[PDB]
Amino acid sequence: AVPFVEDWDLVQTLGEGAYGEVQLAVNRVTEEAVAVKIVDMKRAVDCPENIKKEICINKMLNHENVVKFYGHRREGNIQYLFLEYCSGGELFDRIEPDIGMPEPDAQRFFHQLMAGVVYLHGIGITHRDIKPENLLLDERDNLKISDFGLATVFRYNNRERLLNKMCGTLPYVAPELLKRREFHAEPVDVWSCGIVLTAMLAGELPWDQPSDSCQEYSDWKEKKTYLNPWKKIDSAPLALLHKILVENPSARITIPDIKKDRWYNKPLK
Ligand SMILES: Cc1cc2n[nH]c(=O)n2c2cc(-c3ccc[nH]3)ccc12
Repeated sequence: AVPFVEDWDLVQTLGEGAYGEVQLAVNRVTEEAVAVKIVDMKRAVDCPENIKKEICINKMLNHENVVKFYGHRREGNIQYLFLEYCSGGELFDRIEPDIGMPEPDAQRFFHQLMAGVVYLHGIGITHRDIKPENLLLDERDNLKISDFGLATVFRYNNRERLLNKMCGTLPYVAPELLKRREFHAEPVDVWSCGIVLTAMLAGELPWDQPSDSCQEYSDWKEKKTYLNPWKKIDSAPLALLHKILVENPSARITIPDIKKDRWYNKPLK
């Protein structure tokens, strides 16, 4: 940090990651911008192992819809991760509250989200916290999946394992996390992508959590798409959401079948 901070301006805070605060750093000579995630390992006894794992997963990644990882180093009890600066900001800030964004924009972002998730799943990694705060944008509005603090390996070579950790952000979590002791990784990420699509199209999360005790979730199970947020969503993308937000993960649409969906393939304005 010492010589680094002589040559690089830590201009401002960008946000909070799973494991630490992220700063914009700009080199005074070249004006290169990088995002620096600063992780205080004293915040938990397991933080050193947890951040080591985030680093390890980052080293596996190379895809146009995933935030680039440049490197890392430790200074005392602080770990520094050096990440792509995504100058388009968070997808969250393209969503007008209670309105969403135009359907063509939501469709394009959703295609890019699928590309990134397909990539991750192909290498056996699940993100586990997909939400608009963790979907950044570059200078050409290309989506970049961000923050692998909660990510884990669900397939070792061609051998899947079940997961059991209740992690993620509650309004985005799939119902099987509240019902099953162990579950498949991929349908959990598919579900959160559906909640992201809902938010992009209507500017509103549909429920606190996907429990039968949550009235808004019961309303969706009972096909009450005449209520918000659903009544704001056109029938074509709503038909896709009906296939994604399926309670039984075994019956839930898979990404290869999302690719065949009418709305997914629909030419928009
Ligand atoms: C939390 C976070 C992590 C991150 N890693 N790389 C990045 O650019 N960011 C971020 C960038 C922004 C941003 C706001 C405006 C332009 N950009 C915000 C948060 C992050």
